[PDB]
Amino acid sequence: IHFGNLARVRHIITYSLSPFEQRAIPNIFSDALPNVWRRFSSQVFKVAPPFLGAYLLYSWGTQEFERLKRKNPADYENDQ
Amino acid sequence: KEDAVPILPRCRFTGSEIRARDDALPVAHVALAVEGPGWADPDNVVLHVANAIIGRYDRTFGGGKHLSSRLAALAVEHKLCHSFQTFNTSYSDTGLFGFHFVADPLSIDDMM
Repeated sequence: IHFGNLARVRHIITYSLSPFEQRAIPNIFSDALPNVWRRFSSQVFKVAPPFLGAYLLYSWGTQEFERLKRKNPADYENDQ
Repeated sequence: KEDAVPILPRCRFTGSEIRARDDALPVAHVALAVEGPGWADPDNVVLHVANAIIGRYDRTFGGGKHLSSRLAALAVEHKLCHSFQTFNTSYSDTGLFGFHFVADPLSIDDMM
């Protein structure tokens, strides 16, 4: 028994419609998308940064590792 | 104009719910109903017959657990509610066919 012992609640009214009276995916352009954008916007500067930093470190380290495989002509300039 | 009886604009029915919650109240009331046909329709005779089968109850019905109404019996056997009633409220072009019961907070679910 977990329904009926949860919380003391007073004076709240709620209104809901059957699913058959309403649309499944309403106002995609007037409400949905705007909010999607809103949600993306509010988070991008928190998430993106470290991932971007990760990428850099990755690129550096990958290129630096290949550069060290190449040869330095300065080791053969007096090998005649 | 004066002796013409005006026809009212039809009222649209909506499957939906309204929940007014006040845990401070001692017992809960619940009413459920579908759209009825309206005065003129003959089916109302059958609906009323139907409501008679389910009928009604209240904690002072002496018949108790032997009442013919199954819902009434269960109500007694399982202490499902303080009372319940069926109804077929009619109107010109529509109506409400349903039931209402009064139960303790912890027996609402089984009653329904």
